[PDB]
Amino acid sequence: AAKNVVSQFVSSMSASADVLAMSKIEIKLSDIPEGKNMAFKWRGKPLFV
Amino acid sequence: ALQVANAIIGHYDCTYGGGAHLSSPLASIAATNKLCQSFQTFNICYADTGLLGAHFVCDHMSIDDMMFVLQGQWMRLCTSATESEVLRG
Amino acid sequence: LMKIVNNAFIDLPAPSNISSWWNFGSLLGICLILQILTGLFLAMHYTSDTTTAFSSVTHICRDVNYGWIIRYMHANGASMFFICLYMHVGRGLYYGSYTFLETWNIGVILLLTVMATAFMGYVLPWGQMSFWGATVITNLLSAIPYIGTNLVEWIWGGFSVDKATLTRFFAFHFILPFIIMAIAMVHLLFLHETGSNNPTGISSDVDKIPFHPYYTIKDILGALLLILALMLLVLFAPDLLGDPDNYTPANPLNTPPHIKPEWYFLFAYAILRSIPNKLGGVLALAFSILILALIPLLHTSKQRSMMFRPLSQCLFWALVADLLTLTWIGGQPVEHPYITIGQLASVLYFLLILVLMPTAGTIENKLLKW
Amino acid sequence: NNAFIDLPAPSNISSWWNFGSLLGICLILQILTGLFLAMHYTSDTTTAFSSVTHICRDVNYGWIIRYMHANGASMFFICLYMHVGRGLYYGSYTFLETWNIGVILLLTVMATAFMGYVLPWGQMSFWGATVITNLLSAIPYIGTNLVEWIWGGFSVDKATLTRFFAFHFILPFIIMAIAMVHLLFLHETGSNNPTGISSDVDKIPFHPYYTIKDILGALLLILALMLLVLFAPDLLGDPDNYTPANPLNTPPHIKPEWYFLFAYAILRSIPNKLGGVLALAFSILILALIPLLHTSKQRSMMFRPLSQCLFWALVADLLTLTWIGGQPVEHPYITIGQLASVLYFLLILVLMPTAGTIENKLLKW
Amino acid sequence: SDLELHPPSYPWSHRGLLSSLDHTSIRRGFQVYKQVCSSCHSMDYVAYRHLVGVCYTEDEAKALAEEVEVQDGPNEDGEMFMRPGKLSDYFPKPYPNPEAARAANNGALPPDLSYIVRARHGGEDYVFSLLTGYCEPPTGVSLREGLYFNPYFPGQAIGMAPPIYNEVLEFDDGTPATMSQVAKDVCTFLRWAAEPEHDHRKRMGLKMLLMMGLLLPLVYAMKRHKWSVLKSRKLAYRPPK
Amino acid sequence: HLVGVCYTEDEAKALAEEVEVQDGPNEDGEMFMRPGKLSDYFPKPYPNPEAARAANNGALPPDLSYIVRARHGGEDYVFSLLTGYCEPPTGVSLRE
Amino acid sequence: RQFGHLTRVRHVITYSLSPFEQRAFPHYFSKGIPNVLRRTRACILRVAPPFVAFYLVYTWGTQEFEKSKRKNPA
Amino acid sequence: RQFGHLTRVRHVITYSLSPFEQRAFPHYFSKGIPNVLRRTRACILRVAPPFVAFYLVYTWGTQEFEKSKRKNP
Amino acid sequence: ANAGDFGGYYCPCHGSHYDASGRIRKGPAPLNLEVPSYEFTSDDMVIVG
Ligand code: HEC
Ligand code: HEM
Ligand code: HEM
Ligand code: HEM
Ligand code: HEM
Ligand SMILES: CCCCCCO[C@@H]1O[C@H](CO)[C@@H](O)[C@H](O)[C@H]1O
Repeated sequence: AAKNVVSQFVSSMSASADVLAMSKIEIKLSDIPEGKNMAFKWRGKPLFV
Repeated sequence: ALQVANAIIGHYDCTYGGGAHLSSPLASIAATNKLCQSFQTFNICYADTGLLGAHFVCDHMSIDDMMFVLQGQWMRLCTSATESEVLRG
Repeated sequence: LMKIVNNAFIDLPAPSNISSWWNFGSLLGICLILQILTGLFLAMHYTSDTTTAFSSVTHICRDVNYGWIIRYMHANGASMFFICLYMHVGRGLYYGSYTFLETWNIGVILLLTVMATAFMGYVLPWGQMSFWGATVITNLLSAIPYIGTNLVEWIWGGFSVDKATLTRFFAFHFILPFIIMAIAMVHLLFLHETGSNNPTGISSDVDKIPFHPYYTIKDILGALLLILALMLLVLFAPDLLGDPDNYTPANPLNTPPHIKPEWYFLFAYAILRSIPNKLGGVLALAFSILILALIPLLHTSKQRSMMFRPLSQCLFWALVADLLTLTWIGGQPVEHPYITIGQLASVLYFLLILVLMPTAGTIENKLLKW
Repeated sequence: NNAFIDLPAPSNISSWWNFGSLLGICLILQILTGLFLAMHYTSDTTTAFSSVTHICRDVNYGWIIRYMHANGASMFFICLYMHVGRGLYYGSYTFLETWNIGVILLLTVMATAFMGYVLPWGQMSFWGATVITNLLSAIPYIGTNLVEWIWGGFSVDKATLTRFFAFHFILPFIIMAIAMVHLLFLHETGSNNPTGISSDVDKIPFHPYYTIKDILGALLLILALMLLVLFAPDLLGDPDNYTPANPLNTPPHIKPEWYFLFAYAILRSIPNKLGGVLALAFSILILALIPLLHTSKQRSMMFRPLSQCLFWALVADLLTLTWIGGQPVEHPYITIGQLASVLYFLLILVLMPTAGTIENKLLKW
Repeated sequence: SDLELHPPSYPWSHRGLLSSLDHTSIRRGFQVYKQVCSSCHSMDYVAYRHLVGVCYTEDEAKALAEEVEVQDGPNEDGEMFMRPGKLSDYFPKPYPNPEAARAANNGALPPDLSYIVRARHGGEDYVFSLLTGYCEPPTGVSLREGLYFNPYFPGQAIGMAPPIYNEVLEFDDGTPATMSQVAKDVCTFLRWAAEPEHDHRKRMGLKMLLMMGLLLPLVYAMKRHKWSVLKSRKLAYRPPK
Repeated sequence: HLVGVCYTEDEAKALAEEVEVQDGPNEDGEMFMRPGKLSDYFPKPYPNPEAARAANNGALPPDLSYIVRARHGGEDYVFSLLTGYCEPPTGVSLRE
Repeated sequence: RQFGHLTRVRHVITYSLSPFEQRAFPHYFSKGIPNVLRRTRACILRVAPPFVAFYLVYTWGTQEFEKSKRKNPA
Repeated sequence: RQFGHLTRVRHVITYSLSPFEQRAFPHYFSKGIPNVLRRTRACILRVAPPFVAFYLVYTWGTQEFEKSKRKNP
Repeated sequence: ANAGDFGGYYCPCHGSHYDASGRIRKGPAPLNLEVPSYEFTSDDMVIVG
C-alpha cells in the first residue's frame, strides 16, 4: 500500500500528459541566410538551424 | 555456560567497594547512577526445568531503568559476548 | 532526541479503559496530515488567477498523473475531517472532557479555524458554489456596525469578490493549516498536563497503562478504518458529499436557485436562516458555535461523565437528533413546513444546552441525594 | 521566561553576537512581506511577471513591500555570513548540534532564496532555475531523471514556476521550526563569548542587558535595509531581471545574485562538470568539517595571532572569489579564480589546522 | 412552472460499484458529440489525445484531429494561420465567446459539455431523460417562439430544439441509430468526458477492498494479541485486617 | 497613471480619447473599436513580437516600461545611446 | 505525568499471561454476541427515541411539503 | 541553565551603582577615543594585510584585463 | 552563436566554447551539443523530430 501511494504522489510531479504530447517541426530553409544561426522554440527547448 | 554468563552480569549491592569500576556493565551503571540497592543473577535448577534470571531491589523511580539495563545486558550477551568478558566469567 | 517522543508518547500514561470514542483525536491528526500532504501536491499545480483557477483544477484531474486521486482525496478528506471533528466534540460533551478547560477552549478555536480553512479552500476552484460561498460568508462581517462593510471590502480587496479575493484566499488557505497544526500541538500539551479522561468520568490514576503498545496499535487500527471510509468515498463515490453546482464556473451575475452550503455547515446555516433579521441570524450563527465555550460553566452534575446519568443521556441524543434535524432542514427550500420545523429545531438546540441539560443535571443530583 | 527573561548570558558578548537575533528579524521580515506579496502574486508563466509589476505599480505600497522583500533577502545573507564568520573565529562550532543545524539552516535559506528569485520570471529567474536545478544532473545514472522530475517536464516551464511558488511559500516556515531547534540546542550550553573561556563565573540576565542591545541592533538593521529600499532599491539587484524570461536566449553577461558569487566562482574554476558540482557542494558542506579540523588547545581565535591572520586571509579570499564571480571567464580572471578557489580549501583544510598546532607548540602544550 | 419532474434510474452498464464504462459505447458516443452536438456545444477540456487508448487508436485519433483546421501562429510575418489539427489540440469551439453563441441560438447559451454530467443532479439519467423526453406542451401552456417544451428541464421551457431522432447519424459499427440508442451512447461518452478517471478509480477500489479485507482482520488480530495481556488479567484485593 | 503626475485628469482623458482601442464582445459576439479611456494601457504598435521584428528588419524594439531599470547605466545609458549615433570608424562596415 | 508518580495504591495483586501463551479471540462469538446484545439493550431506550422522533418529523414534514405543492382547485 | 546552578564562586565582592546615580556617557570622548585607537592599532596588523593583498590583486588583474583588450598593451 | 574561440558558440553561463559543428572544445561542458533526428524534404525544408 505504501509503495503504491508514495509512487502515485511522486508520479504527480513528473511531466503531466499535456506536456508529453509532442510533434515534429517543419522549417523553411530559404529564410536562413548563409552565416546565420536561427533559433526556434521546440519540444520545450531552443532548436538551432 | 549459563553460569559463566551469569557471572559476567554478576551481583551487586550498595556496600561493594568496586563502584563505577566494576567489570559488569550492570553493576557499573547501577553504582554510578544509583539504580538499585542490590541485584543478583540466578540459575535455579529442578529436575527438568528451572528459573534463569535476576532479582533486584530498588527505589520506586528506578525500576524501569534497572529492567532496561538488565535486559540490554542479556541481549548483549546473546549477540555480542566477547572472549575477554567470557574468560572473566 | 529521545525524550519528549519519549515521555510524550512511548511511556505516556493512559487510562486502561478509553474506548473507540477516544480514537478521533489521532484520526484528526491524520486528517490534518492528509490535507496538508494532498494540499501541497495540489498547490504545485494550482493557479489562483480567476481566468485560470477553474482550469488549473481540471488540468489536475485530467492531465497530472494521479491528479484526480489527490484532488478527490483532498475534497473528501475535508469531509472526513468534519465527521471526526463532530465525533470528537460529541465525545467531549458526553463524557465531560470539557472540564479540561484549556484543552477544551483551544479545541473550540481549532473548530473555528478548520471551518474558516475549509471555507477558503472551497473558494479556490472558482465554481459557482466557490463564488457565492465567498460572497455570503465574508458578508457575515457586514453585520458589524459602523465598519462592517468596510471590513468586507478590505477582505475582498475591492467592491465585490474578484481576482484580489481569490488570490489572497489561496494564500490564507495555504498557511492556516500549519497554524492549525501548531495550535493542535498546544491542544495536546495542555492535555498532557492532566492525561486523558475516560468513559466513567472517574480518575484513572490507579489503572494507567503505557500508550505504547496498547493505544499505538489501537490508533493504527482506527487509522485503517478512517482510510477505508475515505477511500470508499474517493474510489466509489467521489462526488457524493459534493455539490454539482461547483462543476460550473463562477458566474457573478447569477446565484443558482437551489444553492446550499457544504453538508458540514448545514446545521449552522439552518439556524441562521431561521431568523428573519440580519444581525440576529449572524449572532445566532456565531453563538451556535461559541456556546461550546459555555458548556463548562453550565455543568451542574456531581458526576463528570454521562455514563451513569440516564436523563442526561436522553437529552444528549435529543441534541444529536436535533442537529440531524437542522442538517436536514438546511438542505430544504425556505418553504412551509420547513421554516417552522427549522425554527423549532433552532430554539430546541439552545434550549437543550442552556436549560434542559443543566436542569437534568440538578435533578439527577437530587435523585442520588447530593 | 527562562528561555528569554532570566536566561543567563555572558557579560561580555560583543556586537558579533547580535546577528542571531538579526537573523530572526530577517526571517520574520521575509515572512511578513512575503505573505503580503503572495496575496497579489500569481504563478502562471503567462502572468507571473505581470503580477509583480502590478504589485509595484498599483497595489497600495506594493512597491515598498516588494523592495523590502528583495533587499531583505540581501540583508539576510549579510547577516548569515557575519553569523558564520563569528562562529568560525570564536570557535562557536564546538557546540556541535547547534553548529550542524546551522549548516542545514544556511542551505535551506540558500535554496529558499533561489526559488524566490525564480518567481518574478524575469531572465535571471529563468536561467537560475535552469542552471541550479541542473546541478543535480551531475548525479550519475539518475541525475537527468531527477532534474526532469523537479521540473515537471523536459525544460523549465509552467509546472516549474507553479511548484516553486509552493516550495518557496512553505520552506521559510520550515526554516523557522529548524531555527527554534537551533536555539534549543544552544540553550543547553548557553552562549560562547569573545574569550572562548567559560563565562559561568560572570553571567548576567538576558533582560534588560541584551534585550536593549538587540533592539539597538535591530534599529541599525532597519536603517541599512531602508537605506537600500528608499535610496537604492536596485543597487543589489540585477537589471536583467527586469526583462521577462526568454527561453531562447541567455543574457551574455549573466551572473548570480551577489550572495552566491563566491560559490559560483569556485564552480566556474573547474573545467569539468562533476568536479565543479562537487567543489560547489563541498565549499558549503566543508563547514560541517570545521569541528574535526580544530587543533588549537584554545576555543577562540582572540588569543591566536597566526590563526587570526589566516582567518582574515579566508575572508579576503571570499571577497576575491566574489569579485571574480562578477567578471567574465577571461584572462587573468580565470587563473586568479582558480588560485582563490584552491586557496579557500587550502586555508580551511590545511593552513588553519597547522597554525593551530604551531600556536600550541609556541605555548608549550 | 415550478413543478419538478425528476429522472428515473437507467441501468447504465457502468452503474455498478466495480462496473467499468462500455468503451465501444464511449466510441459511438463520441461520434454523436462530433456529428451532432459539436456545432452548438463546446467541450473545452477534452483533447484528441485523450481519446487514445480509450475509444480510438493513436492513428485513428490523429486522423480525427486532422479532419479539422485550427488556428496557430504567429508565423514569421506576425500573422495567424490555419493548419490541420493534431493530438494536442482541444476539441474546436463552435463559437469564439458566449455572446456569439447566444446570438446564434436565439439568446440561449449551449453550455460547455466537458462536465455536464457532473454539473447536473441526476447526471446521465438527467441528460438521457432530457434528450429523449421532448413532448408537446400540456393544455394551457403556451411557450414563446424559440422555446420547446421538455418536462425534464427546470421550468419545462428549453431553448434547445430536440437534437436527436432516428437516423440522425450513422455509426461506424452499423449499430441502428434510433433516438434512444444515440442518447444512450452520447451519455456514456459524456460520463467519460466528465470523469476520465472513472474506470481506474474502480479498479483501484477493488484493490483497496481486497487489501482492507486482508489488513483489517490482521491488524485487529495484532490488537487483540497485545491487549490479551490486559483483557485476561485478574485482580485481587488483600488488605490487612 | 499620468494623472496627478504630468497631466490633469481631463488632459489625460483627452489624451486617451485620441486613440481607438478594441473592446468587446458586444451582444452579437463581436469585437469593436472605441475611444480610449483612462483605464486603457498605452496602445501597442504591433500585435506580437513577430510582427514587430518583421516591421523592423528583424530587430525587436523592446518594451520601454522598465528599459531604464533593465539596463546598466539607466538613463545615462539611454541618453548616451540616443544622442550618440555617429559614422562607423574606418575599417568597420555594417550589414544593411 | 509519569509512572512512579501517579497515585498511591496498596494491597492489590494483578495476575497476567504472556500474549504468546493465550488466545487473542477467546469465546469471540460465544460470549461476544451476548455482550453486544446486552450493551445494545441497555442503551436503546436512551439512544433510539430521539432518532425515532426525527424520523417522524422527517416523514411528516416531507409529506406535508409535497401535499402543499399540488392540486389546489380554485 | 539557571542562576543558582551555574558554578561555584567564593570570596568575590562586587560593588555597583544604580543607573539613576550615574552618567551613561562618562568620559565618552576623553577616554573612548584613546581606547578605539588602541583597539584599532592592536588589530590592524592582523586584519589589514589580507585586504591590502586583495586590493593589489584586484587592481593588477583589472588593469591586466583592460590592457589585454587593446591593440598595443 | 558566433562567439567563443572557435566561431561556433559560447555559453555565457560558465564559459563553454563550442565549434560550428556544435562540438565542445573548451570549458566545463562534457558533451557536444545534441544532434536531433531530421530529414530534408521537398522544397527547401527540413522536418525535425
Ligand atoms: C444547437 C442547434 C444545439 C444542438 C445541436 C444541441 N444543443 Fe444542446 N442546447 C442548445 C442550447 C442553445 C441550449 C440552452 C438551453 C437553455 O434553455 O438554456 C442547450 C442546452 C443543452 C443542455 C443543458 C441543459 C441544462 O440542464 O441546462 C444539454 C444537457 C444539452 N444541450 C445537450 C446536448 C447534446 C448532448 C447534444 C447532441 C446530442 C445537443 N445538446 C445538441 C443548443 C444545441
Ligand atoms: C484540528 C482539531 C483537533 C485535533 C487535531 C485534536 C486532537 C486531540 C488529541 C490527539 C487528543 C487525545 C486523544 C483523544 O482523546 O481523542 C484530544 C483530546 C481532546 N480534545 Fe481534541 N482535537 C481537535 C479538536 C478539538 C475540538 C474541536 C474540541 C472540542 C471543542 C476538542 C477537545 C478535546 C478535549 C477536551 C480532549 C480531552 C479528551 C478526553 O481525554 O476525554 N478537540 N484532541
Ligand atoms: C485543515 C486542512 C485543509 C482543509 C480542511 C482543506 C479544505 C479544502 C476544501 C474543502 C477545498 C475544496 C475542494 C474541492 O475542490 O471541492 C480545498 C481546496 C484546495 N486546498 Fe485545501 N484544505 C486543507 C489544507 C490545505 C493545504 C495545507 C494546502 C496547500 C499547501 C491546500 C491546498 C488546496 C488547494 C490547492 C486547493 C484547490 C484545488 C482543489 O479544489 O482541490 N489545502 N481545500
Ligand atoms: C535562519 C538562520 C539562522 C538563525 C535564525 C540563527 C539564530 C541564532 C541565534 C538566535 C543565536 C544566538 C545569538 C548569537 O549568538 O548570534 C545563534 C547562535 C549560534 N548559531 Fe545561529 N542562526 C542561523 C543560522 C546559523 C548558521 C548558518 C550557523 C553556522 C553554520 C549558525 C551557528 C550558530 C552557533 C555556533 C551559535 C552559537 C554562537 C555562540 O554562542 O558563540 N547559525 N544562532
Ligand atoms: C527565508 C525567507 C525568504 C527569503 C530568503 C525570500 C527570498 C525571496 C527572493 C530572493 C525573491 C526574489 C525577489 C525579487 O527580486 O523579486 C522572492 C520573491 C517572492 N517571495 Fe520570498 N523569500 C522568503 C520568504 C517568503 C515567504 C514566506 C513568502 C510567501 C508566503 C514569500 C513570497 C514571495 C513572493 C510571492 C515573491 C514574488 C514577488 C517578488 O519577486 O517580490 N517569500 N523571495
Ligand atoms: C453517507 C450518505 C449521506 C447522504 C448523501 C447525500 O448527499 C447530498 O446529495 C445532494 C444531491 O442529491 C447534494 O446536492 C448535496 O450537496 C449532498 O450533500
